Amino acid sequence: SNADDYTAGKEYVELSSPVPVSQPGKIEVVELFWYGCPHCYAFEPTIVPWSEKLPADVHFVRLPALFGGIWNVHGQMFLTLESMGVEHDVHNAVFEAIHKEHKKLATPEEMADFLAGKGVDKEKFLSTYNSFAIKGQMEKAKKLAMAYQVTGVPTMVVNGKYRFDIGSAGGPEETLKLADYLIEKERAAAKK
Repeated sequence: SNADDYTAGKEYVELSSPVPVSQPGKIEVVELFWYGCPHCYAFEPTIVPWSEKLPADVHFVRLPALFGGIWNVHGQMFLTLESMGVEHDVHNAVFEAIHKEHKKLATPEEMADFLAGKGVDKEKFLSTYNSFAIKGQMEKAKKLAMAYQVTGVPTMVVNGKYRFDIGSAGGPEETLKLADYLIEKERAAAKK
């Protein structure tokens, strides 16, 4: 796709105060999501393989949407699992537990007992979940979402500058095409 396909402010929004990227020198791509959001679950098998194919000049990051209440609890679980280094199938187990099994996963005790049956070490989970370090990460993730001015999920942000989502892009594949377009826009601008 190209500029002809989009209207700035519609399919994507440009931030007036670009947010510094996590990895200088690479084009950042962030997905913000909540485990409990049905469209986040539906988007997972679309965004994940795409992210695996990203080139060396792109740096892909995921953040929990810490939008309050159970979103924060689930987000803390996400940060915990990421820190532990789990494989992606564990994330699918969490999604499935919430969306298909209707499990609440509302406390670390419940999470650890559930995840223990999904190949996640309970003691490492509880230690990580309850760590001072994870509190720091949570505060940073809250501040980032505020800086990105995110209102919903799943949301994409390219290079700390352009925010878009599935609705704004017009569908799951459209979201990836828009991401590719904005990534290329940033890539080209840096080559001038």
